[PDB]
Amino acid sequence: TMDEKYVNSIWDLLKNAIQEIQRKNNSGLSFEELYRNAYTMVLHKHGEKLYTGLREVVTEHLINKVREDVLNS
Amino acid sequence: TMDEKYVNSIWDLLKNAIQEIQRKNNSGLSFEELYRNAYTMVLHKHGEKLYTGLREVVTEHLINKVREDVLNSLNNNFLQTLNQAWNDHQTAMVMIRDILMYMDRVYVQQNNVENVYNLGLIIFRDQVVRYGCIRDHLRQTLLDMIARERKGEVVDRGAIRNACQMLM
Amino acid sequence: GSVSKWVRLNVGGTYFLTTRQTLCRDPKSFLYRLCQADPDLDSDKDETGAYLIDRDPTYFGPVLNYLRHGKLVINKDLAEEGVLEEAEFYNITSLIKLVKDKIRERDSKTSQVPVKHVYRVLQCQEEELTQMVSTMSDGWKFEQLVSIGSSYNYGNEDQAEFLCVVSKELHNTPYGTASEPSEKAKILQERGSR
Amino acid sequence: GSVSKWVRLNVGGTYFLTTRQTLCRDPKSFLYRLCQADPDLDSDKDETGAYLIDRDPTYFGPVLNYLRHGKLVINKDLAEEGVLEEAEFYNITSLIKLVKDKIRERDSKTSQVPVKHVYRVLQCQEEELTQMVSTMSDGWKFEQLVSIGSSYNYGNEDQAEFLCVVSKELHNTPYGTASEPSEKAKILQERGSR
Amino acid sequence: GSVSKWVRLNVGGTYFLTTRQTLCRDPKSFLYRLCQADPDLDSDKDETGAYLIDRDPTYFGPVLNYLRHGKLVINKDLAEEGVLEEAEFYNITSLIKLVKDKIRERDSKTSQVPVKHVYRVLQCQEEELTQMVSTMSDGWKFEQLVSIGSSYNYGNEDQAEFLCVVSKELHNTPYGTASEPSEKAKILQERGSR
Amino acid sequence: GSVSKWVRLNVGGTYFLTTRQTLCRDPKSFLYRLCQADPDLDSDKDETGAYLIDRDPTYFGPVLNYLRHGKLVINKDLAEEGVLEEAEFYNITSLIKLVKDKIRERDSKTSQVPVKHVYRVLQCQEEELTQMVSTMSDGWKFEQLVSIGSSYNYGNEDQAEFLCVVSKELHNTPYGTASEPSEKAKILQERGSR
Amino acid sequence: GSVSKWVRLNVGGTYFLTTRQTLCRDPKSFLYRLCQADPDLDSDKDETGAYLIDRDPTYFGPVLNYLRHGKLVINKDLAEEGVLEEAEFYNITSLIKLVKDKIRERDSKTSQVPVKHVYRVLQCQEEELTQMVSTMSDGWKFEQLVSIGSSYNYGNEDQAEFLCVVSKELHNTPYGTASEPSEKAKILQERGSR
Repeated sequence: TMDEKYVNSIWDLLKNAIQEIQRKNNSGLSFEELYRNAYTMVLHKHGEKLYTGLREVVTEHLINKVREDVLNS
Repeated sequence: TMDEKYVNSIWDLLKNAIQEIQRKNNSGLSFEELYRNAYTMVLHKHGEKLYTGLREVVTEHLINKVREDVLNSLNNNFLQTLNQAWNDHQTAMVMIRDILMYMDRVYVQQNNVENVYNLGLIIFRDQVVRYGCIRDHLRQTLLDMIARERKGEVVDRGAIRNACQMLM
Repeated sequence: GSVSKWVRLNVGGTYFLTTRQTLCRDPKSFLYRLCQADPDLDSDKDETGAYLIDRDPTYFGPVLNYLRHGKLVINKDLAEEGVLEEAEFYNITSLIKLVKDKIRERDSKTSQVPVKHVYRVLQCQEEELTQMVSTMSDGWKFEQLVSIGSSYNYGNEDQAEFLCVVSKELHNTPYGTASEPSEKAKILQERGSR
Repeated sequence: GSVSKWVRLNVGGTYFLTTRQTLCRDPKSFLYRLCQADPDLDSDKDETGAYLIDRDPTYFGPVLNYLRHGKLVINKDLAEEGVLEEAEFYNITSLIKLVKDKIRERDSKTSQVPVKHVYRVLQCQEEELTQMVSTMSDGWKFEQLVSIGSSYNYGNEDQAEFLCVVSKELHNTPYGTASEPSEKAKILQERGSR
Repeated sequence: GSVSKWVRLNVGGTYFLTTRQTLCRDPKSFLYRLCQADPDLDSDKDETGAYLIDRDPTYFGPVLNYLRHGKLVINKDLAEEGVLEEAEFYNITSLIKLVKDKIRERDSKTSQVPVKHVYRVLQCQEEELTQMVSTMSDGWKFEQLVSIGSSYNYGNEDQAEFLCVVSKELHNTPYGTASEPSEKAKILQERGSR
Repeated sequence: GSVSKWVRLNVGGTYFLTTRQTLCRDPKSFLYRLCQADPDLDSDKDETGAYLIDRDPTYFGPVLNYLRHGKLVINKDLAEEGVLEEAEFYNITSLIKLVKDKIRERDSKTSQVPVKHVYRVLQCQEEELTQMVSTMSDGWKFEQLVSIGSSYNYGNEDQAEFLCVVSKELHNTPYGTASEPSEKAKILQERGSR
Repeated sequence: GSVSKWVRLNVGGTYFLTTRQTLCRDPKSFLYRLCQADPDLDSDKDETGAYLIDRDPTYFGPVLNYLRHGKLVINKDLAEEGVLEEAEFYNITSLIKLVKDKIRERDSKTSQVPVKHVYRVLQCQEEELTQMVSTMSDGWKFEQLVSIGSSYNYGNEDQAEFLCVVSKELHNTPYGTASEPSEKAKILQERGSR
C-alpha cells in the first residue's frame, strides 16, 4: 500500500536498469527482475510516479541518445 | 578427525608470511599459496587458532612499530608520523583482509567474534589513541596547534583534521 | 569469429554455431542482446570470436517460448519454479495466471500441493452393500464402511444400516476456482442450509 | 579434426577425441555424419577445426546406452515415461514394440489418475479370515474389514460376522466407457438388474 | 589464474566456465573473490590453470542459476537440503529463504516421510455427518470415522454418534525460524491446561 | 603410452585410469585381452595412448566396482537391466545372478505393479497387541486392528478380542530355482486344504 | 614433482587437486597413507605427478563432499551403499558413522519396502481423545483409532475407551536391520518377559 520507505531504492534501481536498456545493455539485466520491480511498484498505486518517470526517461533517452546521433552526423 | 601436526607446521610459515605481508612485502612470497593455505584451515574449525595468531601478530606489530615511531617523533610533525603510521597500519590491515574473507564472513559470524579488520582497529585504538602517553601527547599537541592557529601562525590543518578523524 | 553473420554462442560453454538472424528476433529475448554487437558489452570474448551465453542449457530448455525449434511445457515431473519463472520472463499477467493454472492442473489431478479431494457418504444397508461396493463409480475409491445402530431386525438390516464413506482424488477444477456470481444460487444455498 | 581415427567432438566447448565407432552405429544418428568427409561441412571453426554439436544434455546418456545395447532404460526415478520421452527420440528401431508396453504401462499408471479400483466384498465368518487373507490374490490388496452382527448368537461363530473389502488396480488404458454391439449381453444385464 | 572475461572454477574438479559479472551479484558469497584476476584471489591448476574452490558441484547448480537469472531451480532429483546447505555456504539470505520454502513444500508433500502432519477429530451425527463430509475442506483428508455408544435408542439420532478423525499433510518448517513460543501465550496455555 | 604397469582405457570414448591387476582380479573378463600388452587388440590407438573400448561407461561403473571388490551397486538412477547387460558383457556370473535378483525385486514392485503383497492376521488382546505392535516385525507394516464382538468372557479382556492384520510388500524376485511346487508339496497342500 | 601442500589424486580416470589435509578424515585412512610417498607403491601416474588408485569417482563424490564440508549428504539417486563401500575401502570410521545415519534416514524414507517401521499404541479417553490426537507428536502419523467397551463408568467416557495406533517410518533399531546387541539388555528383557 502507501509507504515511501522502500519505494526510493527500488525506484532508482529500476530507472537505472531502464537507462541501461536505453544504453543498449541487457546482457547483464534479467527481464524477470525488472518486470517484477515494475509490477510491485505499480500495484501499490504508485502508477503516477511511473507515469512521470516514464515520460521523463523517454524524453531523456530521446535527448541523450537520439538527438546526439541525429545531430552529430 | 584430521591430525593437526602438519597443519600447525605449515601454519608457522603461514604466520611468518602473514607478518611479512604486514610489513608491506609481497615480493618474496606466493600470494596464491597464502590464500589457499589460510582459506583451507577455516573449513575444518581451526579458525580459533588463526584468529588468535592474527590477533597476536597484529598486536606485536602495532606495539613494535606504531607506538615506537610515535614516541620517537617530535611535535609539529608528531601528527605527520602518527598519520603515516596509521596509513601503513591501514594498508597492512587491508592487505591482510585481502587474504581472508571466508573467516571474516563465516568464522567470525559463527563464532560471533570481532572481524580481524575491526579487531585490529580495536587494537590500534587501544595502543595509540587510548594509550596514556600517546593520547596525552596527541591531545596537548593538537591543543597547542589549534591555539596557535587562531593567532594567525602557520600550522598544517590537514594533519589536525586527520588526527580528529582517527579519534572518532 | 562472432563479429560476422555467423556466431558461436558459448551456451554452457558449448559452441553453438548460429546465424545472427535466427537470434535477432526482438529484444524481449535475452539472446538478441548477445548476438547484436554493441559498445558497453561485457559478455564477449575476442580471443576466440564468441559471444558467451552464461546460461547453461539446463533450464534454458523448459523456457516457455515460441518461434524457433525446441521444446517447452511443464511436465508432470518438471519443476514448477522453473516454468513459473520462465513464464514470468515472458510477461503478461494472463500468462502468469494460465501457467499457475496449468501447474495446479498437473498437481491437482493427482491432488498433491493443491491437495483436492472429494468425499461422499452413501447410506446403504447390508443386502445392497456389495452392489455399490462392486458397482462403485470408476474414478472413485472406497475409504471406509461403518455400521449403524439399529432398532429393527436385531440391529441388522435397518433402513439405515451402513455408511460407505467413499472418496476420490482429483481437481474439482484444475484452475482452483471458487465463488459464483449468480445471486439466485446463493439464495438457494442459504435456503437449503436451514 | 579428421587427421586420424580419433575425431574432435564439441561438447561444453571442450574438444573430445572420440573414435569413429563411438559416433557410428547406424545411418540415422547425427554423430555418424561427422565421421564422413565432404566439402559441405560447415561445422568447421578457426580454433582447431573441431565439429560443433548442440549436446550439453541431461538425458542423452542412458538412452545412448540404449542405442548401444537395445534395451529400453527405466530407472527407479525415471520410469517408462523416460523411455517414452527420450528413447523414442534417439531413434532406436526396436523400441517401437517395447515403448508400446511403456505406452500401456504409462497408460496403466495414468489410467489410475481418475482412480479405478475394482472393489470386492467377501463375507467371512471370523474363523474364515486368515485363510483367504493369507491366500489373497496377486495384485489384490486388502483394504478394509468390517464386523457385523447376526440374528443368532450376536454374530460370532456365524457366517455373517465379518465383511472383508479388497481392491485391485487396473492395468487398463484410460477409458470413457465400454461398449460391445452384442444386444443379448445387454438383455442379460437388464435381466440381472432386478 | 588466467585472465579472461569469464572464469573457469574447478568446482569439485569440474570446470564451471561462468562470466565474472554474474558472480558479482553477491560479493557476500565466496565466488566474488574467485572472479578477481588481480592478486585478491590467486588460484591455478598444474594442468589448466583454473581457480580452485573446495565446494561441491552437486548443489552449486541451483545456486549458480539463482545468481545467473535471479531465481533458484532446485532439480527434483537432488536433495533440497543439499541446496539449502549450499545456500548457507554462500549465506545468501534470500536464497536461504527460497530453499527453505522448497523444503517446506517438500515436507507438506512428504508429510508421511516423518515431518509435520496435522490431525483433528470432528464430532457429528449422521445428519450433519453427510453435510460436513461433503463440505470437507480442500487439503484436509478424511482418515477414519467411528461410532460412539448412543444412550438414545441403540444407535443413530443421538448427539454422540460419530467421531470423524481427519488429517492434512502439513509443511514442516526448518527450525530456527518457526515454533517460537511467547510468554503470554504460555500464560494462557497454562490457564487452559486445567 | 598405453601400458607400462597401468592401463588407460577409453570406455565408449571416456578415458579412465586403472591398473592391469584391478582388471586381473577376474582373469576371465573381456577387459583381460584389452589391458594386457598383446597384439590381439582389434581396437586400440598408440598415437595418443589408451585402448579403445566401445562400451557403456555409464553402466561400466557398478561392473568395475564388482570387479574391484566383488560387490554389486544398485543405484536409484541405475537401470538394473542395463547393468545386467554390461555385467554379461564382462562375464560376472554371480553379479549376473545378483542383478537379476535386483531386477526382479524392482519389477515385482514397480514394473509388474505392486504384486504378491504378503498379508497376515494375528489374534491379540490388549495386553498382547500393545507390545506385539510395539515389537512389530522388521520389514512389516501394521494395516488394521479390529475389535471382534464378544459375548463369552464379556466383550473385553479376552485373549480373542482383537484381530490385527498386517502386511509386507514383496519387492521380491519370484523363485527361479522353481516357483512351481513339487508333487509332495501339492500333496501336503491338499492335505492342509481341509 | 609429485607432492606439495596440495596433492593431485587420480580417483578413477579424473584428477582432483586437493589439499593433503582434506583427503584425510582419520590417520587410519588409506588416502592419507597415499598422500605421502611410500616404498610400497609402484604403479602411479608420473605423467602429471598424480598417484593412481582404482576406485569409482561417483562414490568418491559424497566421500569428498563430507571430507571438504564436514557434513555427509548422499544424493537420493546415488547409492548410500556405494558411499559406504568407498568409506570402508578408505577405512574412515567417521564416514562409516554418517553412511550409517544416512542409511537409517533412507530406511525411514524406504520404510515402505521391507525395512523396519515403528508402530505404537496409546490409550485415550473420549474426552482426552481430541487432545492427544491434536497434541499427537510431530514426526508421527496417526494410523488407526478403535473404540472399545467401557469396563468402568457406563459404556462411554472411559479412561480406557479408545486405542489410538500411530507409527514412524524411521526404524527403532540403532542401525538398519541389525544392531550389535548388549547382554544386560537381554537380561532385563528376560526379566520383564516373565
